[PDB]
Amino acid sequence: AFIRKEAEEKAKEIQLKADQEYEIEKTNIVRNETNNID
Amino acid sequence: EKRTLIAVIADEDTTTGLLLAGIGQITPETQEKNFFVYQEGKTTKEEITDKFNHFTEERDDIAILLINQHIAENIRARVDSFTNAFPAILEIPSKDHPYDPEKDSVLKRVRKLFG
Amino acid sequence: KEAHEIVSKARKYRQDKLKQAKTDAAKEIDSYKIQKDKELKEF
Amino acid sequence: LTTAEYLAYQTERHVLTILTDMSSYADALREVSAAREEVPGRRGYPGYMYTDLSTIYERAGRVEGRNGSITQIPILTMPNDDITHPIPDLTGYITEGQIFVDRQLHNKGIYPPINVLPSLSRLMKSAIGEGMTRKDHGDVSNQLYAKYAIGKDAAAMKAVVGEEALSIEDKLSLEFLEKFEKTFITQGAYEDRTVFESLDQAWSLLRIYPKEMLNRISPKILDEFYDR
Amino acid sequence: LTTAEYLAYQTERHVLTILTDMSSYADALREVSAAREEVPGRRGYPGYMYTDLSTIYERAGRVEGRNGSITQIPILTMPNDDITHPIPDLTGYITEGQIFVDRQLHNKGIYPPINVLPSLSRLMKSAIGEGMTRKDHGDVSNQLYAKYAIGKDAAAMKAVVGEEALSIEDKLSLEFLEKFEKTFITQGAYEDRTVFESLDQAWSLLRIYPKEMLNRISPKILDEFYDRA
Amino acid sequence: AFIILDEVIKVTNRRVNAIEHVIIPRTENTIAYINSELDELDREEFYRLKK
Amino acid sequence: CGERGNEMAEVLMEFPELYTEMSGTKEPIMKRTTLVANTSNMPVAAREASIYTGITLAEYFRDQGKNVSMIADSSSRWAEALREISGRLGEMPADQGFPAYLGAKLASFYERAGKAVALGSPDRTGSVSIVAAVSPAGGDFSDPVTTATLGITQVFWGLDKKLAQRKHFPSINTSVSYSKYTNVLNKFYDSNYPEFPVLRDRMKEILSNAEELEQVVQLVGKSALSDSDKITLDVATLIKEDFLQQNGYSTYDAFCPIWKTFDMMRAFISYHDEAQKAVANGANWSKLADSTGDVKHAVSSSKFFEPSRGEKEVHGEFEKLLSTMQERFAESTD
Amino acid sequence: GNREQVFPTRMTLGLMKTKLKGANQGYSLLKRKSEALTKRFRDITKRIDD
Repeated sequence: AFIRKEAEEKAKEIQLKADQEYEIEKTNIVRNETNNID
Repeated sequence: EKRTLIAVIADEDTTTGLLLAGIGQITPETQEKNFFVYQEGKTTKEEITDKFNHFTEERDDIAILLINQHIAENIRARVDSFTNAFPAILEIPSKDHPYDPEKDSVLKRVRKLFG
Repeated sequence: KEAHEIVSKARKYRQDKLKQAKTDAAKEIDSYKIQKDKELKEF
Repeated sequence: LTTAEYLAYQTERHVLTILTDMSSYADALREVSAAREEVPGRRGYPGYMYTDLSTIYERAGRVEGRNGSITQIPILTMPNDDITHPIPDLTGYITEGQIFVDRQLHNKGIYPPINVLPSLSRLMKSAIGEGMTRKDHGDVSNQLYAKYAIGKDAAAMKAVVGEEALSIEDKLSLEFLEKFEKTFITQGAYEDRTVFESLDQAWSLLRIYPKEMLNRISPKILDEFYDR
Repeated sequence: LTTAEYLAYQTERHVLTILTDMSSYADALREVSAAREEVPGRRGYPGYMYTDLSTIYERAGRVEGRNGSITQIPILTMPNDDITHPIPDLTGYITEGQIFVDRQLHNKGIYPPINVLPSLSRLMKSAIGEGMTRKDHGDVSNQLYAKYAIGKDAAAMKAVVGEEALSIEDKLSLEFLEKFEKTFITQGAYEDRTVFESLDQAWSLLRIYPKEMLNRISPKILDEFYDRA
Repeated sequence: AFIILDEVIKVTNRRVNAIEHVIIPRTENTIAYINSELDELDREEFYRLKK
Repeated sequence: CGERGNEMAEVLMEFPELYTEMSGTKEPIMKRTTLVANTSNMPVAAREASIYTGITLAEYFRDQGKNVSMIADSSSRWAEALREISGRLGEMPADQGFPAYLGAKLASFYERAGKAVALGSPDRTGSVSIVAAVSPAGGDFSDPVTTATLGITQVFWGLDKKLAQRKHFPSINTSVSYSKYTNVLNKFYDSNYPEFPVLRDRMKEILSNAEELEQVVQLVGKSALSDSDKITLDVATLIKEDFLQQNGYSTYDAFCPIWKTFDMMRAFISYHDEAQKAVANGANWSKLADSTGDVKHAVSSSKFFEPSRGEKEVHGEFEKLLSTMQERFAESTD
Repeated sequence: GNREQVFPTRMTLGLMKTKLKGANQGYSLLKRKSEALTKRFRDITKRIDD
């Protein structure tokens, strides 16, 4: 015991959060910059 | 009334008996029973802190905490870090362990200022 | 020996790359808008 | 004001005539007076500056048989923002109100930075009401003044004492003060609000309070507009 | 001063000029102004007191091709300890700095009761440095000023919220304040300290803080002199 | 009774210190400044009248 | 104008040793400066002359298609000279003994600044920028000279003595100081530094929030403050210490080119945004600050970058700073 | 020292004098409140130990 690599779970969670970031990172930034251009 | 419940963190010798004869152990619409068995060497210390948070912060009806020294010594940091008023945490002796008036948080604070 | 966790922590590296790849992607998506809004002005 | 007057009465033209930097004219009047070694008034200004500023300010108004008017908006910069300075003081005693542009509101990001508390319109009482603006215009205005004067004193008690020791009405007045200045008094340039939109927005801000503390609105008006 | 100008610029001497109680000179100037029936200035002193004082203070310095100098040290009593009084105010606009003797430090038993915050040397930025004093001097003085001001602010804060509520940085600044006032500022009436001895006392006070809290000392100076010991 | 009272006394002492060390000195300085400026204005008006 | 002879001595000593690149090659700045000195102990009546001399010279060079800046140090001394002449003339005193015509004189003098098209041919455009130091009596901005000048001028760089005594330089009072040219400059920024005004407004907002939070703290202490308020106060202190404070007598901060200023604003506002985002996502500000003190130190030390290293190099290291800050704030908050 | 940024007028002078009087008597009021609460706090700290 005490060798379980649940840091793999943390890496998977980080990747999932990095994807949901893309979501609000193309919807926030594009919206704000498009409003500025308009 | 807004807050009336009594909560007991003690071994079976206290929560089950003694005050339980007149205090009861169950809520009007809950099954939590505002108590923890705290089996000797069975209940986890992390679970003990979780139950302390449960009965001090997670639910509002609890008017007083009545906690045995057994949990309190191991839960020392958590209870010392708790500074609110409503739950009025109260340390009690249990089994053979006496009051030890140099350990519990409130009396520590009292000696800290002004004597 | 559990150093494999430190290497597996490359999710942070991927997150940084995803954020650079969203700055690049926003640069491309604002394009059509900028050319269109300047072409209305040209007209 | 002789060109404005000629259009106003001689050609019967409704005209709005503004004497920008009228406050600067006071400096020239003091320069001439000092050159003449006359007996000065406050701050060295001529003792006849009320009679010289009233021969300019009072060349506005309407007359019986002529279908023209002169509306005058002199612009006047108060030295050190002092309203007791001779120039703003004697203008206040001659003019029929003053729109007070405030530096605290301006620094606070608000435009127009008009502080309505020092401001006044002497001809508003008669210009507003039944059949000519609307029935709630005077009561709404007075209640807004009452609540703003109380929000500005709630905000001074919170600056020295904090929220925990100001009453519930004081908290309501703090809320009223934030929305008054940032949503009602704040207004973009080229944003033209109709006296009716502005009254509706005033009603939305006085609903912050309970019908019982809108004590400067009579029950008749409090009845028709408080519940819409 | 006419004597000094003779000794300094015509005889090549280096002259130190002490002008004790320029406030009494200002009082005499005000008396003459009052006899003249002149329009008095602020607090009654003449409107030309600035120019009149300039004609005194500006008689100092060095001139090209002459190996003498005049260093003035006027002594100026501030009425009611108020630095905004016309005498100190105008003197500070004419003169190249001021040494501020403070009553609060004097009461606390410190000597010399010099309060560095209201003090200035407008010619220090050029007189100090690599080839002139040591290369730490300007950074070490700026950091001392910043930490002394922070310590004053922390003492004022403690006056209200008590010592227990202060941050770690504020407590470090209080420690710095007491040690700075009672060691570096305090000196014997006959004690002379070299600027290299005083800049070694300054670094010991600045060592109360982590190197990363010395934000006004350049990183190259903080490498060479912070750990020095 | 102890917790609430300790909180209340801490707040009250902090506010007493704030009044006597921050608010009162500031108000006294403001009063002194206003008095000095009004004396200056009075001197100016008096001497202009004398002239 | 009516100022120390030593200030003119140091200009004459230093300007020959300072070089500019406006012409494309290193050349002493003294080659393109003129001095008009009327020391405080020189004849008082000449102070006015000096001012009128300076502006005229400036105007002359504006007639040649050059951009001239005329520095009047100090205009309060010219006002005092006028006051002394008026007193010798027995004229009726205006505010604080000054002549009643002082404000008109100041306004006329300041109207001589401006961007203009030269009179003759070939067509050429010049400008004269007047920068005037005002020396209010007692440090009080109620001075008549200050009151007239603030009425005339468009930029107000108001200095705080409490900052100067602390060696906080420049000691600009950010609460009172203003510029009315921020609107016309948008074009420039939109062509060169498009998000410059947004960052300027963000910095001003942070500073104002901190100023009010500090009024709260002075009486109530740094308790009952949200972690967002703690971040605001901490980052405003960071900005005041390492952005608004610039040591003009150092090899790195003697001059801060507009691009380094813009990158520093980006770094500081990025720090603020990352901290706010991290705390808003459940992070605890005290622990986060303890963990990212290194990022804080890097952001604060950003001022030590030598502008002589070039725009490209400094911008590259500022980008490295931003990326490292993002990575560390991601690491410290999971 | 530090002062409020207000314009000098006789009205403001009277306003500040009234504010100073109010500050002094409110300071005395809070002092008395603090002493009373401190006496009660002594009593509560004794009785809590008992």
